[PDB]
Amino acid sequence: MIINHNVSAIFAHRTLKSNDANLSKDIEKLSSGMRINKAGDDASGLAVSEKMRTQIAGLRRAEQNTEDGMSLIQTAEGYLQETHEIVQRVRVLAVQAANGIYSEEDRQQIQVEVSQLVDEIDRIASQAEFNKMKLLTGAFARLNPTASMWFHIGANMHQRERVYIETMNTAALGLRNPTVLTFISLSTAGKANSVIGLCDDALRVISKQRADLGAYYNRMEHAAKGLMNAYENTQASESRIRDTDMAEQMTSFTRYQILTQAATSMLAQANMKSQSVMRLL
Amino acid sequence: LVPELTEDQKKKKKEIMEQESLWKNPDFKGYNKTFQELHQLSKTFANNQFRLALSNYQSGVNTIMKNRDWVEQYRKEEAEKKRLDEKWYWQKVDRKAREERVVYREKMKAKQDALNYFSKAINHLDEIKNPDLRERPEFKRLLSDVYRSWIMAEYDLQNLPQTIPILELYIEIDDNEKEYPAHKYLASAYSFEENMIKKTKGPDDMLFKYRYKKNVHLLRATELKYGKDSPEYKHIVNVINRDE
Repeated sequence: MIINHNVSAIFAHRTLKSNDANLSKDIEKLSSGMRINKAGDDASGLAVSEKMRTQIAGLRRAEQNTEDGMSLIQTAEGYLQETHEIVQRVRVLAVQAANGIYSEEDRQQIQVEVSQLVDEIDRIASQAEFNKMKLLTGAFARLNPTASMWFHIGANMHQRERVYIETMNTAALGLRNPTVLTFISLSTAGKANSVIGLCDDALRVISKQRADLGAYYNRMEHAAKGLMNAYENTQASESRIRDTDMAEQMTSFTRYQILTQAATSMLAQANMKSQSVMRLL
Repeated sequence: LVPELTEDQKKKKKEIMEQESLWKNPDFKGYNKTFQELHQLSKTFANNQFRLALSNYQSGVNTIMKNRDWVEQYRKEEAEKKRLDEKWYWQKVDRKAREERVVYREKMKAKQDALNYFSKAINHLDEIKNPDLRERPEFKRLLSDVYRSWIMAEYDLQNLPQTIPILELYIEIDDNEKEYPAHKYLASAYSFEENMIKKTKGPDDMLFKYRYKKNVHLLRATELKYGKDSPEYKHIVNVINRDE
């Protein structure tokens, strides 16, 4: 027999090395819970998985943007609620003032409240705000804007929608001359009669603006629901590609563990083999 | 407003155009507005503002004239229409009252529109900041016409106190002080202010100043129309002496 080299020992060690490397790879899949931990495992799977991970993180952010957008729209419609009730109060005062049983003093007493209500309309228009941004002054109107309001409701570059909000002060409501800066007066029965029609037009403009904001709000609710649906589907897709099946992977770990033990036992047997011919000397 | 010769000046202007050609940039916007705002003293800006004010003034004058023509036509058409159910006198009185109401409402609407146009013209002429160009005869004529139209429309809308500053500005253009209707309007407006102070029990200094202004301008209007040492002037002196 040959004693200078042991070919059987070389084969057993070589098989042991392969089994040990495979055992390490099974540990990495079980310890982290991911099927792919290095680019060498599955390059296209890693590429698609990381793209879906960018999409998944985007879809939550886009959904959070959509909720924040609905907060802004809801905030704007809250302010217009007070404007609507003030014009309704002015409208009912105009009906009373137009009656002929009143004198000049009574109509001036009505105009006293009218001045306060007009000032409150202007104050609401000036001070309505979301995150230090004025909403009812006209900055986001369609005609001659100073700013544009875009809601980014997608996870990609150009997925954004525009929202317009129009001017909601006394001049924009027809209740004040926008060149002379004089406003409605109920101090005369004839002027009180003309205001009844003016209040109706102002109520129409407020009513149209609330319907616009209601439309924007309903649309963002539909998009928010779809964004939640898209996130669920994308995460299911990313999980199937990237996450390892623990039960299946534990079977692989046990197969390689037993293979390492069998090869180790054989290596020991191979090392004692050469000693047999030592009794011939 | 203004129509827009030395060899040195021509050379300077040529070098300025040559400099502007090198730095040609239609997308340039000056972050500092002062240098750009210097354009408000230029001739081109003055001409543009003058033309805008002229357009607004013609719009207002046209509005007034069309209202007058419409009122004449409405009266004629209402007079020439057959009334087969009208047999009592009180029905005719009621019809005349209805026609008067329609005419009055139309007149007030047209006056309000024309006043809007005149106010826009006033604002347009206000932003001409060149004292030299504000001295041109054409500027004075347009300014006097716009001020006069605004004053008459504002008086017709029963906004008497608002006319006082405009009338005071008016009587300082050229020799507009020599026109007696301006002083008549001023006397009426100051009388309104004095009556307002009286009815509200306001400060006595305000009442005295308004009464003095009204008397001065009434006397000036009387002197300008009927002449000094006239029966009208003597009667007006008697009234002023009794009032003060």
